[PDB]
Amino acid sequence: MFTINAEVRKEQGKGASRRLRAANKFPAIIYGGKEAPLAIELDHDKVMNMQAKAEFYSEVLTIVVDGKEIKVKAQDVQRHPYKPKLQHIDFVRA
Amino acid sequence: MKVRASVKKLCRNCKIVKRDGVIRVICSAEPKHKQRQG
Amino acid sequence: ALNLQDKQAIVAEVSEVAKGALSAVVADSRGVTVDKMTELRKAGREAGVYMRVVRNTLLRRAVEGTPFECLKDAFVGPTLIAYSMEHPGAAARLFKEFAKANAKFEVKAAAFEGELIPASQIDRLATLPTYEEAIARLMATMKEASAGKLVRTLAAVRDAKEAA
Amino acid sequence: SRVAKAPVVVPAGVDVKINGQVITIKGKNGELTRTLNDAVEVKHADNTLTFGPRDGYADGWAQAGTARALLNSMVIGVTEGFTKKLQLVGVGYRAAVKGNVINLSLGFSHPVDHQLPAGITAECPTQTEIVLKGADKQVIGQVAADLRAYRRPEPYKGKGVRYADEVVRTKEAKKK
Amino acid sequence: MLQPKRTKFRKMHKGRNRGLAQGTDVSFGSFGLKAVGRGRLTARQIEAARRAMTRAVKRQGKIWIRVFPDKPITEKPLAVRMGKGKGNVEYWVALIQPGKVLYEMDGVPEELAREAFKLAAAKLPIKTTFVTKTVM
Amino acid sequence: AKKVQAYVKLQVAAGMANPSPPVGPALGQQGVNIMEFCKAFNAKTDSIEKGLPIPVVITVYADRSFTFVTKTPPAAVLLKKAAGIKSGSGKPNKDKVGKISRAQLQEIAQTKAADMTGADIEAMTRSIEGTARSMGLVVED
RNA sequence: GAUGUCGGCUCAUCACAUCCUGGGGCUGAAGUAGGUCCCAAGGGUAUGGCUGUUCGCCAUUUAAAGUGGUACGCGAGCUGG
RNA sequence: GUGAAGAGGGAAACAACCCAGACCGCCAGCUAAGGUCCCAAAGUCAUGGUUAAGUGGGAAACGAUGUGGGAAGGCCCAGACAGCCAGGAUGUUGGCUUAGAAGCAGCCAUCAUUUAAAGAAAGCGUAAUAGCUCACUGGUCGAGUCGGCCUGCGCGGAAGAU
Repeated sequence: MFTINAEVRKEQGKGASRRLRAANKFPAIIYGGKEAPLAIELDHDKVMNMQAKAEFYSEVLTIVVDGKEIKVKAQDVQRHPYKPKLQHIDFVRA
Repeated sequence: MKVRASVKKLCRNCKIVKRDGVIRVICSAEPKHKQRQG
Repeated sequence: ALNLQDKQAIVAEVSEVAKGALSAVVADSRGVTVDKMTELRKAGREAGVYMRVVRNTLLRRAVEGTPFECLKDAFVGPTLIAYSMEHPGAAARLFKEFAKANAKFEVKAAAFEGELIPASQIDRLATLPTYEEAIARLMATMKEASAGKLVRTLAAVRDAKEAA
Repeated sequence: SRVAKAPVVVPAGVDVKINGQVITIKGKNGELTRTLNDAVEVKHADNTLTFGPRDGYADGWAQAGTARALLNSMVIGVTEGFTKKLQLVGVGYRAAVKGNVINLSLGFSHPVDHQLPAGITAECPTQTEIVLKGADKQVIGQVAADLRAYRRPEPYKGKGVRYADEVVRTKEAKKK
Repeated sequence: MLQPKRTKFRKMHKGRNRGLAQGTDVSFGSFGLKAVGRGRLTARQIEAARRAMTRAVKRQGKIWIRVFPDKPITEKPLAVRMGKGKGNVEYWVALIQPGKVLYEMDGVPEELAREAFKLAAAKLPIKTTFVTKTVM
Repeated sequence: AKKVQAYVKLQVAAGMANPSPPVGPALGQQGVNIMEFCKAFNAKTDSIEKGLPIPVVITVYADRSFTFVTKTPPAAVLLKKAAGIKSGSGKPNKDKVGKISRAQLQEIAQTKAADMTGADIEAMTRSIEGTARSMGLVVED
């Protein structure tokens, strides 16, 4: 029953997505439910050492972006190919 | 001592301390497993 | 406040169980010797006397968030505390069975239902009458301050003879 | 360092003085004693000096427990000193005092003239056991340290001058 | 070595691949041992690592293996000509790819499995890292 | 290090408290003298039986002088006697030589109430159970 | 347009990961003797035989019988089996 | 692509590298890769982070109480954690074995008990019976400490013919 934050982001391109990974930020998305795929950025280290808890996935998520919280549950993970930091997470609205 | 590196813990007062750049396990009643390096 | 079962569980239970006791005896630890207290909970359960060994670190805050027995002299340093809610003379008699194995003169001061009692005056209990007459000899302020303190001076010949 | 942040355990009747990274212990009893501790941060207070973190040759508090320890060390030095009961195990080796000089050997019939600096003296009840006298915690062991540095004790059965930490530690041979 | 029961392959190439095999995540457990660089493992090592980790744990759940050999690799004799022809088959290889996860557990208590995998990493030719899933 | 502990335990038959071999080394190390320990041991009522090991535990202070507490018979002697046996099972929990009844253990426990510290009459039974089990007695009424 | 080989000898020399004494740790080293063992290039570091042979086999020396290199050291050095 | 069929600049340099594509002349200037204490043109750069090892500026596995930073976390002034001191207990010198074999000589019971206390014991030990440290308890003790993880740096691994 974990608490994270995010900032608003929209990217399609090679130059933009790399300029997150260069600097230790990465993207994720909250699909279905009442609303469209919402693209967000997260931090590398907020999920690695700010947390080493099974609750992120086993329990509901408070996710703050522009004062919004909708309740969310986790979906499949994409991981970096050269470090144990997070390359991308997918999410479904709950 | 033995010439081995990678220091191990073998008793309660393994303090493990680096003297002039080689790490020795400490012994005070049991130097039967004291090392030189790590 | 709380983080443990062995230390923090014992700040809210040291001077409240003994503000709760009819007699208590507040003595010096690491000078009565810890062993001797274990081979004397032999006789101690066959009297109804409870004994805890307790640090000045649990006593230094028994005064705030929690009430205390109006004593602070025997709270400083290492501390044993022996105490009963049944037959008040027994907490102190138990404190004389100590000299066989180490030494009985280890009392600093005492508390009785809340009133400070000095160590010269509390051996009147450790004689061990019937409980009732032990209560008659000493109380907290409800009677001992009122009528007992004149007995104390006219009977300076012995401690057993001083009464409440 | 938890111990950089101590009561320093020096009374006010020992007026200890600051001199940059050079610290000098002064007051009643003993002799004039000192300590050298570099790469530290020093507040003076008055005589219970407060030690904190620095990077220069320290890693961050590396010396700050040290300085605190060493100032009290010097203070215990002037008020009474430290231990001094020095001893040897084996025969022929000597530890026997004759005046200014303490006579010892590797096994042999001639000594190696181990001699004391000023402000420390010694004498001996028996030719194995030594009682050392003076007014600093550094010096009584410092003369003790050079005294064991000509014949060392021997790992199984001691054969030489034994003080503080020593070479004879003993070890088992059977069980199983 | 490690080996399967039947085969369809017999004299495969050295096996250089452009980049990745997409298994970088934790998916078989909730934690694992991450590759964090590319190389060879000679089938013998896989056996050793699984063998090693069970001697530490004594099986207190289930073990997941995410490595298998696939290509046979030839060698020639150390004395004569190399380059001209293709010698006998010498060893079978698992190709480990970068960031690819090697070994996983979940049924085993995590701090014991982590110790089991650190020990098992000393049998490895290059550096690895403990990975925790933290996600679905 | 301290080379001399407090409250050192000993359990010896009345006829073996003066010769050294039954005792081993330990009394000699704790600064106490075997003839003196034999007199101090002599002093209690139930410390007169030969061949029956009676527990006595002595505390020694810092100068090697010692003062002494004398105690009632052990459970090991009363369980061996009460089960009809004279010899244990060897290894217990595999081999058994008798049984001891629960009511016998609380009467035994009363003979032990000066060497036992347990709260209920049950506590005292509970400690001495495992004494019986070591000698191959099944604890059941 | 190749620097001329083996084995032995002449003549050596340099790398120390030291054959050895020297300072020092350990031992499942009681003491002693050993095994173990770091530090350290300064110095000393043997000879006949049969065979075109290294190695071989045999005898011996010294407290001792080293490690490694040199267009398979050195033929604008020797022999030339 | 470059050399081959290209000068110069930088690199201990070359026939191929990094920058670029030598018309020539110009005591002119800029920028590139590359540099900026002296060799040598420009920063002993300002601001923060970390190592005491000539690591830097030669490289791996790896290991540990070598060390720091960082957020999350157990303990967290109601008093810690490790350690040094002290108790190290009751049945239990249990059963077998034995001089004693008492957690620690061997093997089985590997538990229970008053509990603010002590594992039928983690480590040691005159070679073994002894004795000893040890948490927890109570001294010392009044502020940080350690496990996970991300991360900077250290360590030994890292010894050769001028």
